Amino acid sequence: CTFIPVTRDQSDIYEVFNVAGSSFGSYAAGDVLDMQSVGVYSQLRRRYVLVASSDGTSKTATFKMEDFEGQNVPIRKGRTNIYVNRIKSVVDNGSGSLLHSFTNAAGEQITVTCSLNYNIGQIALSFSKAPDKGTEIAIETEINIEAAPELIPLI
Amino acid sequence: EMMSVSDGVMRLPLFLAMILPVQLGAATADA
Amino acid sequence: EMMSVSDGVMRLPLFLAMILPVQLGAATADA
Amino acid sequence: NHEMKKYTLFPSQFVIAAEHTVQAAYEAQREFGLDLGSLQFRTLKEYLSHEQDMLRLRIMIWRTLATDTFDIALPVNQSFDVWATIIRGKFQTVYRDIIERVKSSGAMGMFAGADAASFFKQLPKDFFQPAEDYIQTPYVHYIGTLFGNVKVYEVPAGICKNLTTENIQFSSMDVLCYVRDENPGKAGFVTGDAVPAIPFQHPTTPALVNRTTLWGSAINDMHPRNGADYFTRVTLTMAKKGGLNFISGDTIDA
Amino acid sequence: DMLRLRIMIWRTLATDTFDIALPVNQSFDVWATIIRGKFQTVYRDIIERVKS
Repeated sequence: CTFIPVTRDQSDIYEVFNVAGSSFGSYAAGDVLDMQSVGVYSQLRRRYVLVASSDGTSKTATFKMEDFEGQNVPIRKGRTNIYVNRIKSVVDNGSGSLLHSFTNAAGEQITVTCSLNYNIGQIALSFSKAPDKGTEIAIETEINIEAAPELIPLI
Repeated sequence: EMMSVSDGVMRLPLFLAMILPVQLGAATADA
Repeated sequence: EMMSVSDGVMRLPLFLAMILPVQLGAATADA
Repeated sequence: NHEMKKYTLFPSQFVIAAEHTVQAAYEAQREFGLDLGSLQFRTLKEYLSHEQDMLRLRIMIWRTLATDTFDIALPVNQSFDVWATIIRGKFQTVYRDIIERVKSSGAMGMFAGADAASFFKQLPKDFFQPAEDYIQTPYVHYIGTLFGNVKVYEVPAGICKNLTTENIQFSSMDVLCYVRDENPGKAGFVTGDAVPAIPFQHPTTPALVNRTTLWGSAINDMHPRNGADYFTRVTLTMAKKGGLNFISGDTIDA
Repeated sequence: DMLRLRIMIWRTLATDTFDIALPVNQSFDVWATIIRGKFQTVYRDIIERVKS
């Protein structure tokens, strides 16, 4: 037991919590931040998983910021990468394009072409042939905070 | 109701203590 | 395309370091 | 003949902010005597660094490919010295594979879960050297060194679960091994600070609002030339005939 | 004192189990080490929940 003085019938105790002010990234409004809190916040370079598992018959895949984020977000130029089976490629071309090629499991060669739209953060992918059944695609980009002065997180 | 018997007197809350958020940190700089 | 905010610059790379192949050898002369 | 190749690096940016009103500040000052500005400034200052360190660990865990397995349960009628020697040999082989792949040398380290650290704390004195005056904390902390070379860190169960609820996969039985390289041109994981955080204080808005912002640039990523080969992920199983699991202290099918 | 004990025992919520039977062909040192490890894990859990 612990001993504390008692002089009146009621006694009050107060405490303060840290709260994520803005609903952005992993966190939402009202969430508590503490020692064990893990998530993306105040960081511009982020990565998203596009396809968890391929169907083996699709030749196209589209990535829009409207899905993993609330609204359209501008993207900085020349700072994007493509992950295939957790293997990264070179950065995209400056203007609008990206070229990448990877070896099939059976040993064939597959080429991937990408078209980018920086204003709204839309990227379209096309394959020479459908990949294997078990394959995942990930995309790494960074947010152009300069173009959109808002969306800055708060506490 | 009447102040003669108990429960008929108002009570004054007392401020006891205040708690502040704890320190945050991590140690992953070795690698 | 303005010089004040420091993004429109063309930027220049740096050399950093050079890497050369390591030596080759084996220890089979005991037998 | 001979050939050449090239690689490239570049940093990233981060930004955070906080704000409050005049009426709230005066109310807090009158009621409890607290000041909002200093509290907000301090919270931002700690949170930026905390998030940077957590992002580092996220990056390391997400991009590993090497895997290994082992069984940690003690035999039913065996002492601790023999089992410790077997553990040491297995871990020495695991670390040797990394040097074989990267063809270099450097420091030694490891990341361990809660249960793995609990098991490692049961080793005899000469195998495991506990940290001096170590007191348990719910952070990611350093608990000591084993074999005299490898430094270890314990990951709390709550942090592991909060990682697991994301797309990052990690269990309390998982173990991450790494080698830090100090060679001039070769390194496993790189970090740096291109531009330190610059505080910005804005004057009182005609709407009676005080706002503070932080901005800066830094680099936190893996080395472009042969990066991920410096890391291996090892998981431990707890199922073998004639063994004891210290979690429950019961024989396994024997 | 008895009421204090009753309150402490009644309001508990966390549970855990651990077999304590000694293996036939084992000395006391190994079993003591295992018991110490289990209790240290339990106290680590209580500290993690309390955060103090």
